[PDB]
Amino acid sequence: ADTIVAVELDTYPNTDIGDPSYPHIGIDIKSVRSKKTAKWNMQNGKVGTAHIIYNSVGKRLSAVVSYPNGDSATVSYDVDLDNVLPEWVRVGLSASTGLYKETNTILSWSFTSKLKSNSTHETNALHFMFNQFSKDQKDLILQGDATTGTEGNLRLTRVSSNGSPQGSSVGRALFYAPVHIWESSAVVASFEATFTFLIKSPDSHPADGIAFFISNIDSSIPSGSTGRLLGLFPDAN
Amino acid sequence: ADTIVAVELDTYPNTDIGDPSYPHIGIDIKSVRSKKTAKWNMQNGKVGTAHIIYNSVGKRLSAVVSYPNGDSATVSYDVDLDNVLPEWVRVGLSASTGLYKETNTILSWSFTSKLKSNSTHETNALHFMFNQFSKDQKDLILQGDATTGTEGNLRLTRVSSNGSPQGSSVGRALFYAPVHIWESSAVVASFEATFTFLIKSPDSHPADGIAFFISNIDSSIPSGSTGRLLGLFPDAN
Amino acid sequence: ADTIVAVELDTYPNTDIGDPSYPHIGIDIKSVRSKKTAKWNMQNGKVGTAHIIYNSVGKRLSAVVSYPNGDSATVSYDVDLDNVLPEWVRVGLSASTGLYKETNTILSWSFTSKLKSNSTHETNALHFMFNQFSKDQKDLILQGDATTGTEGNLRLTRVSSNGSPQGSSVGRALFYAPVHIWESSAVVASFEATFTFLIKSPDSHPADGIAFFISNIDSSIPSGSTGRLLGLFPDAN
Amino acid sequence: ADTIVAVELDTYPNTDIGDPSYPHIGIDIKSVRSKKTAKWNMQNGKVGTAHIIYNSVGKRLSAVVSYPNGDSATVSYDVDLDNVLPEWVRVGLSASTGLYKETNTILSWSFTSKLKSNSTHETNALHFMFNQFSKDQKDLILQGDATTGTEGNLRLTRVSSNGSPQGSSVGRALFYAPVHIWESSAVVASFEATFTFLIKSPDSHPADGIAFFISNIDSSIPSGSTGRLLGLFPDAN
Ligand SMILES: [Ca+2]
Ligand SMILES: [Ca+2]
Ligand SMILES: [Ca+2]
Ligand SMILES: [Ca+2]
Ligand SMILES: [Cl-]
Ligand SMILES: [Cl-]
Ligand SMILES: [Cl-]
Ligand SMILES: [Cl-]
Ligand SMILES: [Cl-]
Ligand SMILES: [Cl-]
Ligand SMILES: [Cl-]
Ligand SMILES: [Cl-]
Ligand SMILES: [Mn+2]
Ligand SMILES: [Mn+2]
Ligand SMILES: [Mn+2]
Ligand SMILES: [Mn+2]
Repeated sequence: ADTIVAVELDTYPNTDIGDPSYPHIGIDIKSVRSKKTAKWNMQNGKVGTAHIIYNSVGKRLSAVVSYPNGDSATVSYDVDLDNVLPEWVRVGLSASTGLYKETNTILSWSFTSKLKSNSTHETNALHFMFNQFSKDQKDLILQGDATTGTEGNLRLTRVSSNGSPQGSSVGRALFYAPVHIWESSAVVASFEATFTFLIKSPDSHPADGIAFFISNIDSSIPSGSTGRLLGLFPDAN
Repeated sequence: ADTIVAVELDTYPNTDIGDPSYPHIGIDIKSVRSKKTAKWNMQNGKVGTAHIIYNSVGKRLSAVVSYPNGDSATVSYDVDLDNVLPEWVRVGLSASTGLYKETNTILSWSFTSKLKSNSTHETNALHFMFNQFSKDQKDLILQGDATTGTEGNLRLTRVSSNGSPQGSSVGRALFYAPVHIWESSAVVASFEATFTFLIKSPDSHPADGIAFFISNIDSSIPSGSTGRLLGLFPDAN
Repeated sequence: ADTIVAVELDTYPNTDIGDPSYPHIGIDIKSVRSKKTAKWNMQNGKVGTAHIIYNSVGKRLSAVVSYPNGDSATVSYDVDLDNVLPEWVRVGLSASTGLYKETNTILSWSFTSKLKSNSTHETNALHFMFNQFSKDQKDLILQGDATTGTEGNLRLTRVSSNGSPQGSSVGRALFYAPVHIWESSAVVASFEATFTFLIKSPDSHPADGIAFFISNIDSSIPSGSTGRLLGLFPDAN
Repeated sequence: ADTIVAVELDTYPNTDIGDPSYPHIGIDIKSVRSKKTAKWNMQNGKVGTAHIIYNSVGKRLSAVVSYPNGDSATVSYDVDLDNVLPEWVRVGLSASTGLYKETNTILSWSFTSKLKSNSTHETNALHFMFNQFSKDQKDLILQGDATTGTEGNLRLTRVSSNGSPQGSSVGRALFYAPVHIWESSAVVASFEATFTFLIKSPDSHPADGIAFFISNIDSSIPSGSTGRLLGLFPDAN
């Protein structure tokens, strides 16, 4: 039903729905079966940064994930998003835990979108930055198990009062205002997103991952989308 | 009911509710009776620019209105907005026509708000810019007679198919996302707004003006607020 | 001697040094013989906009040139600039006239460069914007025939007191501060440049073009670089 | 000789040249004898943040200094800088140690200046941000004892190989490009600066302080300006 473009930080290989056989970062165009992936060493308990970049000129969606020691994974995919997404969208973050589990903690999130016309100067633009999340975060739409705490963090999936990640959890956070991410007459339609995160588990394996996504304005968690579907897709096709 | 902080571009003197006896720009703190005003030469049919600036350090709300020939009016008012506004707000533009009339055309509007904590780097932030308005402007909430056209403009009050401003009109446009404009622990809470406008009339006098405003999230046009109340206040007190 | 990376707006085909046989936009990596070109309809006497975009993740230098009626040309080239440029650079604009001539007028120019480390937040950054040039432009280094006028424009090549472009002219403008455009540990090193321009001629054909370029800090106009070498290269190899 | 506007973080009271009898933050208009001060609790060994704000509309130079525990000092001064400074300037940071000493370590520094004309959109602008300083910092001019290290910091005054601050030291760092901080036709000329710092001493008292300053482009350390003159002024008048 929904239309999804996503960058996934996938901690758990589900090798029978196309995942490679290692943790990986991927670009998802209307399917959980990534159009392109790269091997990712998730560092348990450390704070990672993800950077996502697209412009309508180069037409290349790119995504790098790094940790402070310097190890990083990158994935790029050539795609014209004018042909995938509706003109108006909501942008958001998603995360899942299923049979295996992890914290899906967001410490900060920023986004910029710009439409530059022909036309001579300038420009429609939207920019937000969160370095601290609050308990009543009025410019965020929280779906499912997602919560904003008193500790300044966004917590996408269930965590218990002792700091333990729960299994079978799904949560999303979407920015409140719709975003105008393309316009047929824009000479440049570009966007960038950045988020920092803390994934930790005392579990045999961490699962399932975190994703930045762009969707139709009325997007909601699809029925049965915990575990490997990352709160983004109603099936694995 | 609503809480209003506003900068008004007041084209029409209503001298029995406190207006000075000339067109004027003013700072409105919870009353249409400006806390401070300056004389303003509105230039019929020309494109003006208004710039509005506040920070929580200097605690001074300032506002300059200029035209291309260089003539400008400025007004400043010392005020601590932490003590006036709720923490979460919506920001918007308002305009009125009553017995006399004018176009209240907005050609562009931009806003930035930032919260900088102690704490060491950075920062919550919100920035939007509109240089072109569209027919279905999904990130704006249009109240009353306000319309976005096919001509890339925001039209706050009624205009007829021949380009004639109608009397007794009220319209507002508010940005879709709530804004976090103060937080007790922010070392700096600042905001800036800019808009461009075209006020024109073949009328004996233009009325009633345009305002940039900040309000509670659930703000709506008060009953009977056309003419001199500028779509902001339910009375003249 | 110098190291050059450039986007050229080439108005004049020199078909024996590799130009295609039409006006074209191109990406120049250490040679006037573009690595990649696209056909460009230069609109005599109209104000064009050029947008140039690169990031170290997608590793794709892209460049679109448009006019208000909407016609635009785009060119993209995959290149890792970490392997071409020195770490510290100056950025600038260049233009030429030779046997044929044109105005090479710049009406505005903006640039942003960012280095984002691993590392967790943020960032080294440089941003400038010129919408008005002044007679004594202290943050620009003017080379050759380039002048800043009283009319708010940057004029790269010779124009006479009657507004006529002179032949055999070369001029460049470089931003005063060196720019740190890559750093081996930056997870993201990106840059964007935008300029607007007015190319006009009553000449049998316009020549020779305008270029945005990045060079070593001590870059200067190479000996004999008028006409087809665009003030960038000491030869045509 | 030089023209100085400064915000000083003054750790050491020199009560016979006008200092109050406590550590203080102050606004300096062409004199070390501050036009306005506020009491400042310098927290030995902690990372402080200073924020400096001015606009040509409100005409109020403001400055807050904070630490992570939340304690902050603020000082504001009404002044029209169009009447104090030359149009073109350099911006910088200064620090001193004399008979008593301290580290004057800068961990980050950012600056934005904007000129908005009448005129309708936009704008000349300059923005830099340093979160990491490098050993060969080509966009900074280092004066006196100031050094940039391998540890990513700017070190304004002498420190010895064991990490001990030396007495009688003076150092400054100025951004490489001149800045156009006012223009008589700008409807808005505004600026903001932010820096973070680490002042530490095992000394009977810390001295002498750190300052952000704006000066003529050709500004240099005045003869005999260590200790209480903070590297800014040739005398105490
Ligand atoms: Ca998976
Ligand atoms: Ca009135
Ligand atoms: Ca050529
Ligand atoms: Ca002192
Ligand atoms: Cl599975
Ligand atoms: Cl399925
Ligand atoms: Cl009345
Ligand atoms: Cl009333
Ligand atoms: Cl030739
Ligand atoms: Cl040659
Ligand atoms: Cl003394
Ligand atoms: Cl003295
Ligand atoms: Mn996957
Ligand atoms: Mn009034
Ligand atoms: Mn060519
Ligand atoms: Mn002092």
